[PDB]
Amino acid sequence: LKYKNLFFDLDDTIWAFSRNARDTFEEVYQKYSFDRYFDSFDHYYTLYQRRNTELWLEYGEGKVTKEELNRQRFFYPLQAVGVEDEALAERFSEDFFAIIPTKSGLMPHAKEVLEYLAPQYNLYILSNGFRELQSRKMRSAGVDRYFKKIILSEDLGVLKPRPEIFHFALSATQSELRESLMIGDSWEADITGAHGVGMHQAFYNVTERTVFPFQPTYHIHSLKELMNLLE
Ligand SMILES: [Cl-]
Ligand SMILES: [Cl-]
Ligand SMILES: [Mg+2]
Repeated sequence: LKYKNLFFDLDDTIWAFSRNARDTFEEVYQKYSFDRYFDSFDHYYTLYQRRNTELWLEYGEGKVTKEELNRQRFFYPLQAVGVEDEALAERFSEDFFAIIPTKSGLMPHAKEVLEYLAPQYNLYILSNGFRELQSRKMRSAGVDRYFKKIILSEDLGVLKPRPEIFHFALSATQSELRESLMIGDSWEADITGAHGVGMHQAFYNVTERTVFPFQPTYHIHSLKELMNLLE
């Protein structure tokens, strides 16, 4: 086999982050009777997402700390509707973090695909997500067992797509570059990052992307395609 090491992103590649996070935010929204402050959950969540997206970029650029990232992203939607209650935002975030890692939703066919690949490849996670969440998410969903090691941006202090985290992931796992494949849903973090260091990439397209500044090594629309690609 050409590849010996498969590096998977976690969120929206293996774990159903968008689905699981929407469910969790809605549960916490309802718990705190947020219809008092917003027209609907979607009024809340669209505001939350707009700022959260901006914030994760600032974080990757070293413009906010993880702590400031978290403080701002749960407070932003409340202050956007005139609620200046920072303590309420903090209680909300505590409940979000208590619940999110308990969710078990995976991307389609993930368990089957991982069970198929595990005997034949070293399987790794390469993720920017929080150490106190990532392995818990994986256990809850029953997929932690497939992965030999989890490599986090927090291990190094550098987020995808910066090159350092990819070179670190290779060394940390005794992996040769030419024997490694990055599999992920983020064009900007996973595919651009891996391409940047000369590592092959399989772009898992769940955003209906049609425009490519460069072509990924492989372009798949289902994790099932991995079983065919890497048979
Ligand atoms: Cl990530
Ligand atoms: Cl597990
Ligand atoms: Mg992802």
